[PDB]
Amino acid sequence: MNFGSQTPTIVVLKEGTDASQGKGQIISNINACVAVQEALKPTLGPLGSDILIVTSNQKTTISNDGATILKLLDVVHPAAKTLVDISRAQDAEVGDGTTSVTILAGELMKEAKPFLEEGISSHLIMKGYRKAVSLAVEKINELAVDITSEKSSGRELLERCARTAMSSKLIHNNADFFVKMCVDAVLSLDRNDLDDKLIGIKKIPGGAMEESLFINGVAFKKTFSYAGFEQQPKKFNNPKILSLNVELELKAEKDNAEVRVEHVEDYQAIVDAEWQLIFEKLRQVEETGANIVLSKLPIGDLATQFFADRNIFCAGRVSADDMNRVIQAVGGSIQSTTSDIKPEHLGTCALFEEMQIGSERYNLFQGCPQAKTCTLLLRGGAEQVIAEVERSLHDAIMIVKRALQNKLIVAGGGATEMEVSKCLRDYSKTIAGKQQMIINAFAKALEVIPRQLCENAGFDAIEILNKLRLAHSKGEKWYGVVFETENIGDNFAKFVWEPALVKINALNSATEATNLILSVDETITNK
Amino acid sequence: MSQLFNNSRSDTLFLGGEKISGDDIRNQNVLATMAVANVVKSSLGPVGLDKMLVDDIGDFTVTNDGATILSLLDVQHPAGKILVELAQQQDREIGDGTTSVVIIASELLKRANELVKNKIHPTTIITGFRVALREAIRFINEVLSTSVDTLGKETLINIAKTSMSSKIIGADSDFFSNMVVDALLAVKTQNSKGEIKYPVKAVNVLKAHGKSATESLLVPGYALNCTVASQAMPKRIAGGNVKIACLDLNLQKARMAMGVQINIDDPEQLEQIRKREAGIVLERVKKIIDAGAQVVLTTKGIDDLCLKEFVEAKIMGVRRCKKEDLRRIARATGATLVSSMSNLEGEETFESSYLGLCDEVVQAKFSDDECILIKGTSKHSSSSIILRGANDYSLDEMERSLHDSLSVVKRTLESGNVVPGGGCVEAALNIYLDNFATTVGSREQLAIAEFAAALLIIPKTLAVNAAKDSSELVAKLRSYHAASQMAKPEDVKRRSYRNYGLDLIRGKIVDEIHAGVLEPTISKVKSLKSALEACVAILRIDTMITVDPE
Amino acid sequence: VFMNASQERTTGRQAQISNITAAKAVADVIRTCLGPKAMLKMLLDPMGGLVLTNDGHAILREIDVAHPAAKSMLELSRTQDEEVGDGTTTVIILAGEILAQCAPYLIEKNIHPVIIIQALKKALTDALEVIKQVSKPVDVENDAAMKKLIQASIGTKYVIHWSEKMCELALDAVKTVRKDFEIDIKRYVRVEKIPGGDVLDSRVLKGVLLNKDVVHPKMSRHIENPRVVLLDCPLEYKKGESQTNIEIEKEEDWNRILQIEEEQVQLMCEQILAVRPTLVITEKGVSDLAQHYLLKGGCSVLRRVKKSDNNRIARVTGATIVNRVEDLKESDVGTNCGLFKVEMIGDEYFSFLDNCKESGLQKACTIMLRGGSKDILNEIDRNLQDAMAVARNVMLSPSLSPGGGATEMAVSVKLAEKAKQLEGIQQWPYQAVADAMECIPRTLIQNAGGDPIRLLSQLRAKHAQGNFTTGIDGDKGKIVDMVSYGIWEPEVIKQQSVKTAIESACLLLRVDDIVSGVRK
Amino acid sequence: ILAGELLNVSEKLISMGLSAVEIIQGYNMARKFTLKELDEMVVGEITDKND
Repeated sequence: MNFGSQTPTIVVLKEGTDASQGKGQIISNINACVAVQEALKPTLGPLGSDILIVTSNQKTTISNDGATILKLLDVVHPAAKTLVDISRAQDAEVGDGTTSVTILAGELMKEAKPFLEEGISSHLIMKGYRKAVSLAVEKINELAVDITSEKSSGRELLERCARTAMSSKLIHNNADFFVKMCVDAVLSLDRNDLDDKLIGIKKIPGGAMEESLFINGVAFKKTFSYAGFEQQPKKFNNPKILSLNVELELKAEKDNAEVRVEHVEDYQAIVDAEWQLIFEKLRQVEETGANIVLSKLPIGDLATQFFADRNIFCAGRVSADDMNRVIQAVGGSIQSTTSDIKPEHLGTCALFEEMQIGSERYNLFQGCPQAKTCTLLLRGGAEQVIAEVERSLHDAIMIVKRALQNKLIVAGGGATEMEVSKCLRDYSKTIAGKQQMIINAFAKALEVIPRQLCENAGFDAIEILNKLRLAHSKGEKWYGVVFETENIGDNFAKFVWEPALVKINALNSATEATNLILSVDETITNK
Repeated sequence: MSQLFNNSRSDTLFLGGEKISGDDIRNQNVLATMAVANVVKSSLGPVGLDKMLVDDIGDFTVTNDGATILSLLDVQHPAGKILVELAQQQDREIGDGTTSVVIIASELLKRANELVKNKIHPTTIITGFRVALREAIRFINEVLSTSVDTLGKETLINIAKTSMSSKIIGADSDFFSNMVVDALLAVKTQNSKGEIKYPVKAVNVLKAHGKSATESLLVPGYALNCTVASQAMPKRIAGGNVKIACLDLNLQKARMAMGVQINIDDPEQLEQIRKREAGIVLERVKKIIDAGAQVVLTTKGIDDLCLKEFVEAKIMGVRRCKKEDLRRIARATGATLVSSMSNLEGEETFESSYLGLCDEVVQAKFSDDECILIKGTSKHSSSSIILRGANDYSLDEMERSLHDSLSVVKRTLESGNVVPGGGCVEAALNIYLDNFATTVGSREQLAIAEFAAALLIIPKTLAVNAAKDSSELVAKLRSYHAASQMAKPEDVKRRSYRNYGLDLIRGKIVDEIHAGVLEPTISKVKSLKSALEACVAILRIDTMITVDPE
Repeated sequence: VFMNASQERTTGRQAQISNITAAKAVADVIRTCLGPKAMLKMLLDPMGGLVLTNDGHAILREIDVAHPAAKSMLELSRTQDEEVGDGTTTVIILAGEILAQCAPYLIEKNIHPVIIIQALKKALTDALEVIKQVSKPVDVENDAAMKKLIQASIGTKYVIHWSEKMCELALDAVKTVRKDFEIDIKRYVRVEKIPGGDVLDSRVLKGVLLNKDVVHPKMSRHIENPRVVLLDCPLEYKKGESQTNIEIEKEEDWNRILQIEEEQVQLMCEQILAVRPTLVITEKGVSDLAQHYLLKGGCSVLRRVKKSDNNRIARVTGATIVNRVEDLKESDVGTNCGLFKVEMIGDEYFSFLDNCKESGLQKACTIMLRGGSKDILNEIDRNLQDAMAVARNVMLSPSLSPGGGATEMAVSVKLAEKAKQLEGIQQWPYQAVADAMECIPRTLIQNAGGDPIRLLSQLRAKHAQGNFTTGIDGDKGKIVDMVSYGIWEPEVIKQQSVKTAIESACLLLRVDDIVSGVRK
Repeated sequence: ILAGELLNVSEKLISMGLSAVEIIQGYNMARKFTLKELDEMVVGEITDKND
């Protein structure tokens, strides 16, 4: 009945598919998250250390926060990708504490290791975390004090919160000059609409970081500078800024138009006709009195030759992201028809000057009190320092960005995690069940953030935690570790503050990331 | 848990393999520890299950003993050989607690490695383990229970059933209990001027597969595995006072010493010289036959030349056997082992004092194998156990199952004090060390507190293999033991608890005294000492250096 | 990497499932080897021979199965053969079904194996009592009762056509080896085979059949009363343990060396002639010089004899092996030899030694077999070893168990009744044993071509009311009673089938993980 | 899950010698009786489907 010879057995899954089930698969999934956590443990804290990573393209990138670190390396194991998602979600939503979220998400899996070795299946373990995360969020809202109760100034509120994010970065020593920049950057933006594209920082090789400047204007850099450049004055008093979406060229990007002329005399007319069509759009610009011409598309030679005698500056090939940043500060908006240009669409400013830095020339708009945008020009010796400070100021502006929407004073530097953990231990004593050991392990897992603070500082973490639990016995809040005085104390007197969106999202992301992997007891990988 | 390997530095160069330093060594030590630990976790406890290993030749080995499993595993990791040799040291000295000492020493390394990252120094961690161990031994002496008001051998019967658990003989442990107790009491001897000691392996283990394991017969005497030289010899000796001759002298045609070269100038001498070569051997066997020896044991093979006189005289011949087996035959029957036959005088002679005495010597055929059953010894009693099973692989497990039961009973009669088993001591040592170190405190309090929870791996592992709820049983063991530690020795109640718990069969907390599960105090001691030295040696290693072979 | 380990580790419930599936495939191959209608299985060995038999023992022995659990089923074949020799196929089929039928759980119920093992020990004890109650003792001195008992193992073999002749060969072979309790052994039974001939012409002849012709033409090939004397030493000149190294000074000494070698052998021949033996058997080679002085006195010389044949010759003629020629006496000379003759067959010569048949040592005998080829001889020899082993159980154990699948079904009925009375957590493993016992009589129906649904339904109903002897008919596939069926089987065969199958199942249930290729 | 267990419960049916022809007729007649008994067990009849 058989076809012939012998017939081997057919494997259910495709040959080469790795599939394993049981308690051994979850331990392998947790060890994948712990191994990734080992790299981000020393990075936590103002004394944390940077990580140097080189990809397969030999592109050097240095980032202290765990959001970009996980983007450089290509993650394979599925459970290790969970720590990458919480780092990118924390970066896009807030951007602060992206490393602390990974530390908390991996510590919950570490505290669940002795529970999985017991007879408790992972379904009952997730119930304790889902119950404890609901009470931990309510504790943060009760510890938040409104800033308007003391009737303080709104400018000094954003300054103390910005200096907190400057820690662990290269700005900590230079934060005197640098914090005064980003604080003034968010005030230029509208309180109703806050944008991260308008605060975009250009990378300028060379220079010093303390030589940076902050001006409400913008800089579109430069591309070509066609014939007629370097003759025009680069310093203007009160120029009229004009922007054009139409391209100025002589038969360049326009589609091919077949021209058939049956006469010799009529051929002379079509030659001079193109000269009249190009100079007609150029004449209508001079009638408006615009001293600055900007365009997204390239600018022809005859254009710049026309404005060369009139000193009017013209620079094309500007990116769309930069032009959208210019149209906000210049008032009226781009008109792509030269005949439809009206006087109210032109811009202005108190001073305009073009200076060269790092062998590169930049047009800087100055004296714009009504400008709703801002620019940041950063310098440095290494090109990696520029990318680090740019990402340092990026996460720093996000602190004052989220602070204007909701103003809440929340402790930081290990002060919040120790207060919430004790409130969970008093609630766990009345459970009298399996959740009693899980909540006590959840409260102990929240202590991991103060761990790396003392470990990276050189002091022992055993004596500090012993002094905390004795101090937290009586009612206390904001009480935490202080690196400068070397003694632990009240952080409220230290003025260091942190927004509420950092601590609330860190607890919800760590619990969501932990319950996702613990609910998977089998991993199947094809190919 | 080690990723990215390590960056090789050119300023640091050494011949052979690269040198790895830092926390990577202690992470690989625990990783190599959990590899051999997870193998013996499923084999622990009556609800545990053993594992199988293939020898690549098609033969396998099925055994529940953690020593044999680790012995068959050759570990290339330098620190991994410590736990492998720890199991071979455990069964050789005490003979019990082989699986437990591997799991205890594994948890000591997992918790201490997590403490090293806490910045506490390893020597402080080691100091915390040694100070807590000194007080833990004092607590073991307080919980000792001397056997009193017991009927007969029930004390040794209930203790022997504990070692029989977790192994294939656990279901038959009711029948095998009386065989093990009576086996070590028959080999009872005297040494050290009044001290009672027992021989190891003295009980012969014969493998015959057939019938059932519950029908295994206990022979009131020693049994030897050998085949008869000549099939014409009688296999059964009738009548009492059977004489057994234990001799190391083979009867064979033998060459003269190599330092001798025979040179003869006459052909007539070839007849007498060739005949005398066989005649010299005849003088030794002639005086033995005239003594009336029924059975003659010989260490080396015997040629058919001297086997002729054994048939006419109705003497049973014997051929090569184990040298250590013939010693206990002569001691039991009263014979004296003779390595070389000689007398103080320069003349050869044979004395009747070299012959043994017994009731009978019979050869019984079990399946296709034939063995000699010697019953009713005179000078000293002996015993033997013939194990029966479905296949020879089950008999290989029953041998180690029987050998482990002999070591537990051997240590029971040496020290009358015993402790309750089944996770009762591990749960009692936890709470005793919780109140401990609270007075000293300071930094050493954390290292000692982790040592108390390190002993909790034994009772928690037992509940996992039973497919039951572990947190329900562990919470009960901590409930009864905690509140009773402060009891004052009057008004009773109180300490009547805490002496029992963790019954895997019924999943309930029941009294271990009425259950019968007990463990000798010798198995508990020296188990934590050997597990400590295995933990101290591995924890103190900061850097591992590997040299490539030449 | 670490040690020798990992690769693909099978853990969890799939490790026990792989042990159940692999062990179940062992009984599926010989599943058609049970019953009187059972087929045959041809095996191909690496040596180039051929093994064709229906016995599960020889089938599972030559087949090479590589698997940790499946090899344990191969070892169960020699358990039934060496202890008894009958029922090797029944044990493998039963033990293969028990593992699947008694423990499908832990895939669903998640029952711990030891909990099942505790129920198997109580089920084995109750199964033995059921067999003892349904077993009716039979007289061992009845020749007519032993003939129908030997035909039990014959009914499933090819020799059933000769079963009338086969029972004559097996009864006289076991009765002769039996020594007066009544302990016998097959080491003295000769398996020697004769190629060609008629099966009806084959008969058991007392004595030892030698393949060697007489050495000298003047040796008498016909002797009325042969006298046999066994010699272990060779008749040649013994060189000695040490070198002689004769130093010959004069030319007359060298000729004396070669002259004594003729006289020294002659001296050993004169001592043999004292008892004037008619037939002299030497274990080692013999010189052509010694045969002359033995021929002058009437002695007969033979080729060197293996040690195995020397023990059987001493039992037939009552002779005692005498190594030393000088110690040879008339008391050790064998007597009462019926006939000595040599018949011509093209392959080899054959020497016959007949016993005078008229307590002492057990007598030895050889079984002559005339087949159609060389492989047919090996098949009947395995059939005789299975048929003669049945007579050994009835002599040691006069109890007689029901056959034809009635023993296994009688246990299944009693286990189902006590399963509801026991209750507890062990009711499922205890009741599942009755389902594995009814698979053996179910195989008899599948091989006969009947409907197992309707036959087994009426078999269980008629078992309680009718009698305990009701069983399945092999040829007709109907419901018959073993009383009128005329064939029965000893209890030792049924006891070894129940004990070995259950004790082996408990070993595979305790397996947790499997690691292959650790080291040698 | 249901279709996988219907093949698992048939492991005993085929082992008893029951042909696959009569097995199909066993599940077909049992499926028709199952659908007819599901209507009498419904206490949750609701005409709203709005609130």
